[PDB]
Amino acid sequence: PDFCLEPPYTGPCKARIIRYFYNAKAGLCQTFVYGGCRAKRNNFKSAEDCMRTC
Amino acid sequence: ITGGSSAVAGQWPWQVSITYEGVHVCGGSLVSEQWVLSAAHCFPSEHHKEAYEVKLGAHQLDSYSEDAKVSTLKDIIPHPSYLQEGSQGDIALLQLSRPITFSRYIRPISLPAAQASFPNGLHCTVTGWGHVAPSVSLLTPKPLQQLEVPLISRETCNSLYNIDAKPEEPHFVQEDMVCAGYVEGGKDACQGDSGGPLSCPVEGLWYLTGIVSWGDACGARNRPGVYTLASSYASWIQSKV
Repeated sequence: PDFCLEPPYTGPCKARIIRYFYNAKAGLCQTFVYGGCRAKRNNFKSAEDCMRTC
Repeated sequence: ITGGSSAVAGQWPWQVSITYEGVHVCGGSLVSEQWVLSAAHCFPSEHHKEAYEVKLGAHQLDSYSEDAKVSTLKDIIPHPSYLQEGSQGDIALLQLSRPITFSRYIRPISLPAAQASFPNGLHCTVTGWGHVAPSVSLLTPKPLQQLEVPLISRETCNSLYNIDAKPEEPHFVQEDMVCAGYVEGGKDACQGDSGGPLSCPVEGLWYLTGIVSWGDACGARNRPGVYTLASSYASWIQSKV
């Protein structure tokens, strides 16, 4: 896994783009709002892209 | 829009909503019968043009408005400077599939010429349907929100950003940008307001001074929002009128 431990990072830009991140405490793939730039690695376009990676 | 207030219906006729797969992601500003200014990052390459729609004359985002045209997009041109930056050139032109008809509720804003400067501390209005706070949604039926914010020079704005700056999270205000907001925060644009107009009145007349772009948080102290300068791109935008 790895970076799967970082919290979701919205980043500086102010768009409302919906993305998935792994909530490692929850054991769950969760939706967050991504801003459109400087995305970290715990940030997936899809729920399964997520569970798959972690 | 964090710390604002609800606009009256029809008070910002140039404001548009941008939906990808029917979800609002960005604001935009209408500039002619068929064109819209917004922000490059509201349009990642992974998305499909066919799945972008645009709502106009839209006051309450979650309400059937009588006169609120909707259009698909014929074209999307992010500024040439963008796909190789993520640091500058954060603007795009959206060509509507068909020119639309202006009404009391749908009307473009005027662009500032390339050699146009707005005094600092000038009070301007930003407008959006963004979060009303850090990851807190605007409440249905999502009335367009507005907010007066003073313009801040980019030199002063860089002073502010350096306060408690995290070495790993650099924020710099480039030449194509401008800041607007309050240093004690609480007032600022938030997620979902990108592409939105920063409208500045100059002599009873509204100019599109900036396009809502980025900011550290929203309502953060010493972190006023940064907007893409319209004037810095007048040359380019005029290249399609």
